[PDB]
Amino acid sequence: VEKYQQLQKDLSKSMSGRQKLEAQLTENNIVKEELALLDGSNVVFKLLGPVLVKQELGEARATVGKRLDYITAEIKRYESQLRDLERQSEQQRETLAQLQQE
Amino acid sequence: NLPQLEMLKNQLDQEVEFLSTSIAQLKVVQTKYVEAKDCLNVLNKSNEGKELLVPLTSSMYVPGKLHDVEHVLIDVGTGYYVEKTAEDAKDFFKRKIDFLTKQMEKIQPALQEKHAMKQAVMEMMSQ
Amino acid sequence: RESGRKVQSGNINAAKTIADIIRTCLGPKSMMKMLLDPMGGIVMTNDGNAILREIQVQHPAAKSMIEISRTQDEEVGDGTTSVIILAGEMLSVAEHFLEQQMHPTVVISAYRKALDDMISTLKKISIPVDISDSDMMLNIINSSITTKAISRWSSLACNIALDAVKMVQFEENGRKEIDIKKYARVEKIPGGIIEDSCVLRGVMINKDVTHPRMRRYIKNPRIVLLDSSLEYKKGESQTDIEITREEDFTRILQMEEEYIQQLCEDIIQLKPDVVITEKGISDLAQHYLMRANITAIRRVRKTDNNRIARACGARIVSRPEELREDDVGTGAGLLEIKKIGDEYFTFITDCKDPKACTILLRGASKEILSEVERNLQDAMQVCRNVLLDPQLVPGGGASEMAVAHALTEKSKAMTGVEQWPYRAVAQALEVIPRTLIQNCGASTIRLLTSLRAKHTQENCETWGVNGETGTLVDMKELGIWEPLAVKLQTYKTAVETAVLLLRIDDIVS
Amino acid sequence: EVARAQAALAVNISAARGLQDVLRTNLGPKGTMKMLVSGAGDIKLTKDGNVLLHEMQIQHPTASLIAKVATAQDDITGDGTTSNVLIIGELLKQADLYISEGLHPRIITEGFEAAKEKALQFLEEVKVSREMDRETLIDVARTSLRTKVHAELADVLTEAVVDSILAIKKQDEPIDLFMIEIMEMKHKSETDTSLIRGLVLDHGARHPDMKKRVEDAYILTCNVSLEYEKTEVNSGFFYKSAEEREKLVKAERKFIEDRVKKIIELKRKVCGDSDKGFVVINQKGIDPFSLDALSKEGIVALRRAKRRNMERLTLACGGVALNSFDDLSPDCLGHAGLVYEYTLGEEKFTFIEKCNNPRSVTLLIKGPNKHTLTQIKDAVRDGLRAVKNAIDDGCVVPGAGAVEVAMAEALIKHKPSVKGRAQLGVQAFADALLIIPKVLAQNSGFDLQETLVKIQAEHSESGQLVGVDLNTGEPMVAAEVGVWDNYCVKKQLLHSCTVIATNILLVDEIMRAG
Repeated sequence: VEKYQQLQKDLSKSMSGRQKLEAQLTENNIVKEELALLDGSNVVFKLLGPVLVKQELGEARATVGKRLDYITAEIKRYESQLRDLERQSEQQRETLAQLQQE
Repeated sequence: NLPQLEMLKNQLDQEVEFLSTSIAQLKVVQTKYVEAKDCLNVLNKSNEGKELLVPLTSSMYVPGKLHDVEHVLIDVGTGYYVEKTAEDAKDFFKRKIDFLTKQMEKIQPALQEKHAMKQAVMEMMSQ
Repeated sequence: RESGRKVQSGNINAAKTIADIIRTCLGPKSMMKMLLDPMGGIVMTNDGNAILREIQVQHPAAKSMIEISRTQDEEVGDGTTSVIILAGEMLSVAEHFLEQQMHPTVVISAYRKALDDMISTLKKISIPVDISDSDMMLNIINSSITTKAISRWSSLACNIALDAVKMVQFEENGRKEIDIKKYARVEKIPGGIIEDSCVLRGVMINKDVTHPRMRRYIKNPRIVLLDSSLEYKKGESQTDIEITREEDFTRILQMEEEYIQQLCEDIIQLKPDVVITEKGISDLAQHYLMRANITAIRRVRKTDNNRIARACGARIVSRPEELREDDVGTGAGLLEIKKIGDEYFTFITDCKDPKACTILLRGASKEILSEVERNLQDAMQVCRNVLLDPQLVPGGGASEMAVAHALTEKSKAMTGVEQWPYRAVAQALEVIPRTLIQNCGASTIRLLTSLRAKHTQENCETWGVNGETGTLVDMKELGIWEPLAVKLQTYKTAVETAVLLLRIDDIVS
Repeated sequence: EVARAQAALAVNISAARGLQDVLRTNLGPKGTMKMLVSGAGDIKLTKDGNVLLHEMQIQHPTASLIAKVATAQDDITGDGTTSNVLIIGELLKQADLYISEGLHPRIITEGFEAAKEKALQFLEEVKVSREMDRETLIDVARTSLRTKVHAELADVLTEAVVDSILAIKKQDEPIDLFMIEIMEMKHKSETDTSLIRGLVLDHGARHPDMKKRVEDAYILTCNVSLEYEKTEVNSGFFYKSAEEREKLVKAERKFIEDRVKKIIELKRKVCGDSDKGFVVINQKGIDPFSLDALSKEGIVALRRAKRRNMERLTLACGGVALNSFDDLSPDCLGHAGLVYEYTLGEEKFTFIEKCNNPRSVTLLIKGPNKHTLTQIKDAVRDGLRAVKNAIDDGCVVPGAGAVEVAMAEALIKHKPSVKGRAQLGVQAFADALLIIPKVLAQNSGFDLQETLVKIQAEHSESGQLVGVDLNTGEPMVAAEVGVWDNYCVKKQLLHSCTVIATNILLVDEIMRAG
């Protein structure tokens, strides 16, 4: 029944780039590394917007600390819509199953 | 017996292709890791000052004059640019293969067992 | 929490009331027990064990009797119904006197002072049987298998137990473990009939064989046990990183293969054709066995291989890196996978190790198979008993009133306190007369006298009553016999329990 | 708690009397039927010992115990079930009387064993050969049904009884596992049992003018669908999603319409002639235009038969289980010398008959369509089960307890053991014998004893078997009376009698356990 499958796309929607985060999350640990590994030996850039923003360690230091924290933050927004969508499609499953069986 | 395994066979083939599709595409992301390492290899190989024909935009390319070998990117973080050292970037050009290969390669035996789970249903579906 | 003179009397009550009803179920003449359940389940049995299961025990003495009941049942499985009848008496006799004559301890030591005098008397009344004469075993067996009252096709297959068990008699431990049953491993044949049911050497392998995994028929070529330790070594004795990408598939799975090919050779060097490898097999270990076209049979159970280690009687390989034909595939050996009725049956035979032989069981159905095997199970247990002590003893009260005097004679001799425990314990011996006088339905008190009269001169040597003949009889004239093995065992067994429960005055939560 | 010593016995034997009592006349021409609204709660009607056992809910363990061992002998006999119950309690009392006098039940059980064999030994002495002829077949079939039903209904059925068993002797089969095909007709009248040397089906399906009278019978008995489910199914039942259940049905009627055309040439290959009758029998439904166009081919066709029927028709008609409507061999498709679709009541019952095998043979009982119709059915089947024993053994013996006294005359007088200890059980054993004739007669008439002495004296005179006349309650020679036991039954009874009465006599206790 569509009721089984109904909210799972809205579910995996918020899950989609949240997963992408969790690699970025891992690489946010790495950019913390590669910022700490960069003393300024070669330029540090937050790439944000189609404009390249000339950037600094301390400019990106909080940032990558803020990013990693934020790259943990789109986790919770799904964790919001995680139990929204999987739970209500859990009720819907019995609703039109028997009616269509009926 | 048979129809439930006619119904259950549906997902296991996807579990096959779920794993089949994923593992194949991470080599593509590994292509750039050795590439950029190799792009940094020949970079340090020749010198600063060689003409660089670099992509301008589609159907075109733009030349350029290379003044920095040791200035080399890594993409880590989120949307972030770390220009690294020639050996630094190479190391991550190198190392970004290593972690991705682990997530990539683990998928292949699970590919088989999903088919071995589907193929087992196939039999019991046909038998 | 249950404690004290209660548990003391409770040590009486439980073992008593257990033993009480059960002596009626003892004997070839036996008075059956009905059961009913609030569930409606009805049980008609002379079998204490079967009774000992569905009954309920709200006292741990009644529960621990089941324990010591299964002890003899672990041991044999018959005489368990008998053992309980002994201690249940004892505590119901010595204690209330002697615990109100105040002691756990006296009869405890006297339980041993009881245990020996039997053994003493046993060295007289039990007289040797030979395994060379089948009937000399089989008359006990014929008596033992008719206990469960099927003499039909059990008896002739009891020769097979008289053979297989006797022919799996082996393994002297230096005090000579050889006397045994278990090494006999029953065959299960759909089709055939207990007539054509007859031993093959070693162990006939039914269990993992629904179909040939070992050739079809193999005579000289060695049936070979490969036992774990066939897994690869990617290094010399070591294992390095395994297959990952292109040339590791080559190089590593090659590194895996050489060590095993090296293991493989030692198998083929001893000339097998069939090779039974239990768990711990490499596909590397098989394929060179396949390169020698020598079948390597993988992932099959241990006892089965121990059956096969008893079937050609080879050993199990303790150093699979350095292999011997003395290790596995001993002698000439045999391997024969035969369809008899439904199933292909691997027969690994021509056994080295002192013979070895397993009971071929062919029923038409598995029922007419099973009826034999259950009474067969008596023989193969009595066979090991004849193997254990091959001294056939006169049945009935022959041993009972004998030891009783010798105990009371030991009472007359020792004239201590434990004289009274003897006269308490010697009183326990009269069970069989009482049991049999019950089961014949005669008057005991004359026969009690008359058996004391049988001991007054004869010493009840071969003379007990046999309720089955109903009269006081020589057990040579009735041919009633048991090994000293089964006697002392059952005898000693409840004696221990008579100590056991008497030890226990206390239960604590 | 538990019940030990005498208590393990009394309650068992005390239960074994009122049990024995109620059905004391379930038996013989004196036999009386019983009902149950009680045991299974429904509206039920039954006469037989073992059969009235199972119907009740019997919470006393012993009541369930004989039901087992009685069923064994109940199988072949079908009578004497009620009988064997009676002698056992008659035995149990005497043994109880000894233990009442006081004595040991196992030496008492020991007392049965020679006597049993001695009686068994006597049983081959008293077995007198009346070989199988309709007379012996009558008189055993009636005395069984005289036991199970009216002597009226006995002789009413005694025709139908011997009817089928003539062809089972054509089978030379001492038992009847077929010809026991029975049809129960909707009617007002119980007594009408119609012999059909073939089968009967309630079918002829939904369509007439199929030539429901088929003289040349060519039978296709098939499970192929000329009709089938309209019900919603995907996995075989209602699926969570609605629509995927739909795609199945549109291939149903098309499959059915095609098989109609397949039967056309299946009529033409097989016959090509409506004058050569063809019969389809479907285990499932058949659409109207199938039967309608099958009626166009000179074919009668029967939808929704049964597995026995298919096989019995595969047997009796030499018919088929064949699965197809495609062109098939006529010689495969079986034959009956006559076939007709008969109607009594609402449904049209096909009488298929003179079938290639007179093997599965319909005895068609009409009836009130009740538990009564159910009642009149079960007995005649057992009336056979009597005469099969008569077919079984060559020795058929006068009934109505003729054998009983002579055994007590044989056994007790000289001690068969020449030994009292067993004679105890023997004296107990040979009293069990007498109850059935003496209880039925005294139920049917004059007493046990004053009747006994008449049966006794005449035995004491002759030793010939004088039975009981249950038409009175006095003895007569059950040879002439026609009430005739076989040797089989009386053979079988002591086995079922003794071995159950022994082990229960030797119960040393009874306990609620777990």
